[PDB]
Amino acid sequence: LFPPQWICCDIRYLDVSILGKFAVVMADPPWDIHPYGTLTDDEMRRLNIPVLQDDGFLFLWVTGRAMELGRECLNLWGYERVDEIIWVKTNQLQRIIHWLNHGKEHCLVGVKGNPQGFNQGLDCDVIVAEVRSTSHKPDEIYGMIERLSPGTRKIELFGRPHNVQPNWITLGNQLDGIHLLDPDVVARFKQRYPDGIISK
Amino acid sequence: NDYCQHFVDTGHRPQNFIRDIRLKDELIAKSNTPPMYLQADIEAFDIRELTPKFDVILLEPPLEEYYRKCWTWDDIMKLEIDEIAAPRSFIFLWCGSGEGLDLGRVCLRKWGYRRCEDICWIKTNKNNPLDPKAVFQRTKEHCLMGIKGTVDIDLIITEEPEIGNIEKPVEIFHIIEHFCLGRRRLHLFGRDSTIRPGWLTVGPTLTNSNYNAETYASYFSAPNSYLTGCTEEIERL
Ligand SMILES: Nc1ncnc2c1ncn2[C@@H]1O[C@H](CN(CCNc2ncnc3c2ncn3[C@@H]2O[C@H](CO)[C@@H](O)[C@H]2O)CC[C@H](N)C(=O)O)[C@@H](O)[C@H]1O
Repeated sequence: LFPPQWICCDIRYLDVSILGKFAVVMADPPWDIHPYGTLTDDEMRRLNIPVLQDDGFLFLWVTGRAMELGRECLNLWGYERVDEIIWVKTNQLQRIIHWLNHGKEHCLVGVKGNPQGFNQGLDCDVIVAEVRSTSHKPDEIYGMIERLSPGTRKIELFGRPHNVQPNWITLGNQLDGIHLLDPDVVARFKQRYPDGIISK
Repeated sequence: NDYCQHFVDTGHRPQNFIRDIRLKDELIAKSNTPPMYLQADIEAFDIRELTPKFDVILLEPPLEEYYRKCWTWDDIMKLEIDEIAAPRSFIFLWCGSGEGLDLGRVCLRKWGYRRCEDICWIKTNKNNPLDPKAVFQRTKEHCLMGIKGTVDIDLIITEEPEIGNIEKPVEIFHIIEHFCLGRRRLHLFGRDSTIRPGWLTVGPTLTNSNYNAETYASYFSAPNSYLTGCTEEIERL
């Protein structure tokens, strides 16, 4: 396929092996930082990220102590952190919004394997973009990711409905149902889930 | 407006388009110890000679990546920072934008701190519109804040300096001083150009020294051992 595809699920229990391999993985996990539904450090570590890629890039949003924990997961999952994107949060007039006020959020960039034919170096590691609803990450990241790896398959973990994009498969527990068009995926999903949906 | 696309089109970094307390600075300046400085080759030098234990350490080792003697993270990590840090104390570590972002955190943990802020020095290129592992053009540096024991924002925005200029924005000093962390402040790998009241600068390129441990310690004898750096000096005679 090519249009937006998505799967409402609990990413802890979805057999993500049915989805194949992706040139890019992005994740915005609900880290258990010390309010509205999180994953424990051990659940985060146990996520079956390693099957999602052979050669490519992971994009991992972090805040607070997830800056360190996200580096742990990133390494445990088999990635080397090779970059770190900073989103500078502004208002509609391009002004920036414990010890210090936070003007930014962080997105770790991991590499796995050896990717070839990515257009490394087209974008710079700073995003300047408007804050929208709480936790809503900036859309610019999709353009950066598309220029870096045009036309390849990509998968977002913990996406909400507004995160769905062409060439992406979005997984999240606030998506509406299951919308799959890639026939290879549709076939592997019906094999693993004939009656639709499961747990553990 | 997509500033990432705009940078691909024009080379103007997205940060080029970001637009846009006095009494406190006065109390900081009255409280400041005279500047003290010491030439020392830090690889060869026993930092234990630097007494008393410091409330704030600012650590600015010269990384290979600043030059497009250099210190590797191997050398830095072997520094015995924990032997000169007060039991409650703070560190500000300049980590660059490469592997330092990971190896600097190992250091912090090795020396007994936990990170509490990640301060980002974002560099504009208004006046002038790659590492092999880099996926992106690197336009910023990180200064990690660590705490051990029990107004400002986490961004510094300035123009990219001229090539071969390795100076870090003097604004890092204002952020540190506005935390009112104590008056024993140490700058490792500072330079002639970074010497500053209220600070002890130690680095290999200093051309002069005036450090004396006894003299230095006398600035913090009673009744001034616990001052924050932001209060009125204690009246005498
Ligand atoms: N088991 C599961 N399976 C499948 N889905 C699950 C499961 N559990 C949960 N979900 C779903 O994941 C989605 C997670 N959204 C939350 C992501 N994280 C975060 N939360 C909170 N504040 C975050 C944050 N990030 C950054 N901040 C900032 O930090 C400060 C406070 O911390 C604030 O200033 C914030 O701004 C993803 C958003 C998505 N990228 C967008 O762009 O909107 C959401 O739908 C959950 O139901």
